[PDB]
Amino acid sequence: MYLKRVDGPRQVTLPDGTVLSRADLPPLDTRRWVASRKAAVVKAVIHGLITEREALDRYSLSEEEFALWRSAVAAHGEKALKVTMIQKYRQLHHH
Repeated sequence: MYLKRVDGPRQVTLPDGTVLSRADLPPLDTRRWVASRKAAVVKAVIHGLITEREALDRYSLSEEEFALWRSAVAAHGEKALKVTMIQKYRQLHHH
């Protein structure tokens, strides 16, 4: 493939204990982006379900937008840097 290669598993696992498949991704027509829908998208990229540029592509988003998403979901727990929270900031780039 060239440019468009969305590699990774068909379904990834969440730290929540939930399963995030490539079918679990929120609708493309949706614009009322609630927290959980934003979470689903960002977790997908983080877990390697899809790629960041694929999310921005299909949902019609900007990178600064996705920056908000990952900051509001994955790295919003900056109350205390849990031992596992460092891993967040290791894979999450630019919070």
